[PDB]
Amino acid sequence: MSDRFVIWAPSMHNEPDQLFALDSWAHRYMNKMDVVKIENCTIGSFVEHMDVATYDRMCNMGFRRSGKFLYKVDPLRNCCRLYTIRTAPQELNMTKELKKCISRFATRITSEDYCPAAVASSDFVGKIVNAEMNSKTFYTRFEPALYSEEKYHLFVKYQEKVHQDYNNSPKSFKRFLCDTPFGPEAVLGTQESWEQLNNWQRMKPGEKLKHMGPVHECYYYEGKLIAITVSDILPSGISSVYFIWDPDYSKWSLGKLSALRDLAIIQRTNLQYYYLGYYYGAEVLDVCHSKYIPLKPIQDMISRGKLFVIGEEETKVTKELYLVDSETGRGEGFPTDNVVKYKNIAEEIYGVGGCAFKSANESALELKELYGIPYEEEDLDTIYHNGIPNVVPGLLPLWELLDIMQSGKITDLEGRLFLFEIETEGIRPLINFYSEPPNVKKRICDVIRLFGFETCMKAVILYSEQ
Repeated sequence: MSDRFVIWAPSMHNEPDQLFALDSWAHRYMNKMDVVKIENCTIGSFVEHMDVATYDRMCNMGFRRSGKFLYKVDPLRNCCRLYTIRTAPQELNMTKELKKCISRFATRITSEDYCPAAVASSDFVGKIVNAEMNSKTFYTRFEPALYSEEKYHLFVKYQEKVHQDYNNSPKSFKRFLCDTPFGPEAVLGTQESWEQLNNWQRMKPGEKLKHMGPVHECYYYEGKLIAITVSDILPSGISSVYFIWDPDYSKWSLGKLSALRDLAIIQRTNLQYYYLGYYYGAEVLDVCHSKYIPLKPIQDMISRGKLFVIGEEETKVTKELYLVDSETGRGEGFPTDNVVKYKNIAEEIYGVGGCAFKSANESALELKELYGIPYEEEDLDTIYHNGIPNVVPGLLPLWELLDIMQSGKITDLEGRLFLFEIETEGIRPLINFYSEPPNVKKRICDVIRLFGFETCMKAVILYSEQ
């Protein structure tokens, strides 16, 4: 039925300071601009089926999904960096640009008969809700992420007049915002769970929200469709896929209004977090730890789209940091009061002199020579010049992968992992990792390095040789 993670073998995809992750690299390559160029490149996997608990985990590993494509950015080599951000309704610093946004929303959707019922000065949920229930002109409908003409036509308009994007077809809209790697129950649900989500303003703290999975939230004003939020509703909260709005309603700040509404929906449905990616008392994911760190101390760096690795700097590390497989993607945080202050140690691992590289290459040599897995030395010289790189922040470091081979842990996949060579009959159990051919071991390594050993134990890997 669902707990199986059914995925195509992962790979580097084409395109699904300011451009350098570390000042190390920028300093030695700008005055020398013309000789290099920098990829735009995702790493990821086409997912045929996954449940939403697993995607919740992948989310908190810093993955996002575009349609059925589960992916992340190489935070070291790519021209731009993606940050996974989570916020809760209560950590939202209610600035006034937000308070103004909410306030004009309220007056536009309400009448003149009534006005804010002694609501608190920054209770954005209370104003948002009670304005909406005392409104005759504005509402929203949560519905299944399914194609329709009205939705596509608004999408096209938003794409053209807000992104100068004339590359639209229904097929392309379908693939991006209606195709999902989830099963039919998570997509279509039941009338009763749709009816409860659409009554989220009437939900109280006892209640547990029943619909989990992808949704389209349609905004209607005076019977006209003016925005669509595409969102994944997960056990821990809401992950934001995309937001479409009509250019005509630009002076509504529908971008900001949607985010607050999403958070008010988080609160009233007794869910926990709102996940932005796509970039306050927010928290940003350190992917080298797979934990969150409070945002404001290191806005110093997302400001400049820069790669950061939180550390204490008691020594200068000599290896990429150790990821605990039970702990990855669980959204743990760092400790609150540390005797040390946290420094960003990314240059000592991943910069020009960085330790990660020869440690990777020494392991690739043992990976190939001792276990017959085709890894080879990369980046000995710089990182700017096939497949997933040996060193990628947030992927399992090779020295650690190598310990799975050498300890025998790798054989734990024997009897749990399945392989689907798509030109053969069909699925076959993994019976002897070491007796598999090299390009199969490599794929298994890649899934391990990317989605983690636990998830790989419930994986079915689709591949075609040659």
